[PDB]
Amino acid sequence: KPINVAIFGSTGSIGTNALNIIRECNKIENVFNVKALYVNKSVNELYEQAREFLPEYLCIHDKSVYEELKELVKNIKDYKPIILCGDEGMKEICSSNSIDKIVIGIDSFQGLYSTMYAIMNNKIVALANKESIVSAGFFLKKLLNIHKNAKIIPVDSEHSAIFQCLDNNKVLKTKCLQDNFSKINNINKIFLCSSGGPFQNLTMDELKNVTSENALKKMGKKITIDSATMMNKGLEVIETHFLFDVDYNDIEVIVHKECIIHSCVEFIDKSVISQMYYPDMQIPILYSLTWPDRIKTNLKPLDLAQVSTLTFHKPSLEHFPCIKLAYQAGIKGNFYPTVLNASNEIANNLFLNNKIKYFDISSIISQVLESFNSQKVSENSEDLMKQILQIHSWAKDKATDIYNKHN
Amino acid sequence: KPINVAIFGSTGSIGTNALNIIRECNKIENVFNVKALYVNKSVNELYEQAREFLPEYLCIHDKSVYEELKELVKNIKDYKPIILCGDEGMKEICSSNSIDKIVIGIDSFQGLYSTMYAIMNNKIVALANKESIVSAGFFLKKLLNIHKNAKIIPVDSEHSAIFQCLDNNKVLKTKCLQDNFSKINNINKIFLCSSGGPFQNLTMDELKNVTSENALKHPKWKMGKKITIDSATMMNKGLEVIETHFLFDVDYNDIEVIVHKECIIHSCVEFIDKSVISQMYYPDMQIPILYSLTWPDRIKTNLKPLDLAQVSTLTFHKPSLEHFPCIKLAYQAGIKGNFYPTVLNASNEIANNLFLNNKIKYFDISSIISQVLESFNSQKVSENSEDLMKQILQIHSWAKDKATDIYNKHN
Ligand SMILES: O=C(CC[C@@H](c1ccccc1)P(=O)(O)O)N(O)CCCCCc1ccccc1
Ligand SMILES: O=C(CC[C@@H](c1ccccc1)P(=O)(O)O)N(O)CCCCCc1ccccc1
Ligand SMILES: [Ca+2]
Ligand SMILES: [Ca+2]
Ligand SMILES: [Ca+2]
Ligand SMILES: [Mn+2]
Ligand SMILES: [Mn+2]
Repeated sequence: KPINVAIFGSTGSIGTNALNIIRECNKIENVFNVKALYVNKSVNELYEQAREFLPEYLCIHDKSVYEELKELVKNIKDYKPIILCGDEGMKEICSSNSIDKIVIGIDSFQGLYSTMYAIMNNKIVALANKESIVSAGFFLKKLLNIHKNAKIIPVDSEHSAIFQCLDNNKVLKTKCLQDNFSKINNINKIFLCSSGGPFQNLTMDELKNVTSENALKKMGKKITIDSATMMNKGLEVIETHFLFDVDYNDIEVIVHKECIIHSCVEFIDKSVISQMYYPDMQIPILYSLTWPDRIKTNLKPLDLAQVSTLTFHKPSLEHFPCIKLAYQAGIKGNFYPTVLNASNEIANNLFLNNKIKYFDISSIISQVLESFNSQKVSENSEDLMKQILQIHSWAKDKATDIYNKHN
Repeated sequence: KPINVAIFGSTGSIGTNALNIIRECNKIENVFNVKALYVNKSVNELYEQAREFLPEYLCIHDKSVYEELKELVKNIKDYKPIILCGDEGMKEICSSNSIDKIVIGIDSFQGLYSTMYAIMNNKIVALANKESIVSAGFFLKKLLNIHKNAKIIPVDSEHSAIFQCLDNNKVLKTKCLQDNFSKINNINKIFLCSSGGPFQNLTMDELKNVTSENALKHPKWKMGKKITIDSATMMNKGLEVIETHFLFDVDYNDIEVIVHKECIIHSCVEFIDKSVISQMYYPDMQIPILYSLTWPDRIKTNLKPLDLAQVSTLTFHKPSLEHFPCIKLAYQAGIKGNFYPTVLNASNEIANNLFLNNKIKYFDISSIISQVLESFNSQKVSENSEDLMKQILQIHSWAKDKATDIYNKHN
């Protein structure tokens, strides 16, 4: 019977890629029902998407465009959706028995809260939002132990790759973010592939003076800066640890400039399995919705002969010290990942806005990490989410204070 | 608790690699019990293996060294194995309730017959003998339909790779050589990787001149003579295309040969969503063998971890069919079906050996094979399993004789 889907952040990158692959797949046979759309504040696009997909639920976060939305939707003949607003609408969608799978394609607070409510409702959650895993991994783990039928399915491309390499007869004995995931799946080590970003050929003296322009000039600005500093991969290392329970000494970052091998899993016998395709978000999103099955697509087949050459090299931790900081934070454990994520949000934005230099990014983050003290990890879910929010806010303030002191 | 294993061809490449990985895996826990070792005629080597592993059963095919084996084994104290010979010995081993899984590391008739008996006794058959599959594919499918608990698990490195790339949640719902395997596993296409052999970069003028010594000498990877010649002509890959078809029920138009000269990626599967999964490692027989014996599980090894950064570069290209016409012949034979794969295999056996022995030139190999294929007239497929085996053997013998006759004439 159908796959019933809600998209949170439907006008974002994840959201439109999801709707694209759904639409295309549905042309081949009707497998997907788009039951709910949720957007922040693109009331117009949401209306356009509603025309096409006609979900039972519409929701917009911003109350200031709530009335407008309702007014635009009247124009659609033969259509009486449930139209909702804000956090309250979010919760209603997540509690709907008609929804099976929820795509989280929003970031930050909205991202963690929708994820939380989707888990509390025992749904399958297709999560792209790595910062929520890095920052609030312990909270997600606890929730997933309370809500036994909820599952997080990874959509971040490298993590999708890893997941796609597994035997689902073993996956089904566990789930992502569970202790012992790697043990049950016989995983030994992970090769986490990277584009390497724009600065792999730059000397230290060149990196000293690179600018945000040099990094941007195709994805969002924040992830683009993180790809430039390789803090994206550093966050993706922590994401791997949490999703798959792989030790940090068994995660290896490898620079694969062609971006065809998306990542690789070494099993305990030392056999390596990898997932490969053109650089792509459609397959990761689609697999999150079809797992543990696959369905036909009309995607272009990989032409391995035409690709011709694949290359792999080790990243320099001197040139990309954000990688080292991510490992350090993850190995220290506790809430150090929360602090890393929060301090990077500030340092990334400073650099983006030409306030600091490349090596200042890692300097600031390092100084924030050094000032944090491990805290007792709460057993209680509500207390734990509070600790994470408090630490997150502290680390942002601290990063800002270190910036302002030097400046 | 322990997996009880028989090894057919224990002193060949597959056999020696099997006992090496088994030994390592057995260091602490009793993971495997080596219950039976069989060889064709290497009686001295089998004795030495018997000393170490002390299997319940020993068997030599060559009855002329049966007495020598019994006399060597009397040297081993507090050991009273069952010592057998010939096809009767093969049959007794395959029939033993004390055996769970059988590694077939022997070729030609002994490979086919041991495979057959192993299936007829509902065993797990870890099959490295690709020629059995090419020659007797439909017969094996029929036997596997009769003996419902038997399984063929592939050991040929590329086929092991394909198998590993599949999702075992689907694999467990079917089995190799079963109709609908590719549908159940959501397979779209196979990239069947090849080393490309020693002659991959030769011009046509250069290639006309090659000899067996050129194929055999300073080889990157040292293997048996027959397979080394087939790697050189890429008939090995042609056989492996047919092997892929039969193991995985993949259509010939959905099997693509790719020359990957680094031999790290061992083969790839494209699923119906166009996602591709590959299996990679150093060139290696230990993981394929081990996985055939542990599937659907994996166990710890102390093999060297792949260092992808050190490998640094992986390359892919399409082989030239003008330079490697054996590939074309294999596809043609497979697509024709019937007993054309049997004929391809038998004629190649002859042509390979003529070239090995310096009696014909490189392009004469494919010429002879093609002439035998064109000579063969399709036959009604026997419905009875025993009739079908007898038909296969008749056609195999005919094709070898026809190849020899062609050589004799143009000579
Ligand atoms: O984390 C990421 C972005 C950062 C990593 C990266 C960058 C570039 C290619 C591959 C990977 P990084 O290794 O530099 O840190 N992904 O998961 C890539 C997803 C999108 C790739 C395809 C696509 C579709 C549309 C626009 C643009 C791209
Ligand atoms: O069919 C084959 C041999 C032919 C193919 C080949 C040749 C060379 C490397 C890889 C592949 P082909 O592509 O040229 O036809 N395999 O499956 C060989 C796999 C294990 C080779 C490594 C090894 C381990 C132990 C002893 C000796 C060697
Ligand atoms: Ca004798
Ligand atoms: Ca698998
Ligand atoms: Ca097809
Ligand atoms: Mn990513
Ligand atoms: Mn092979």
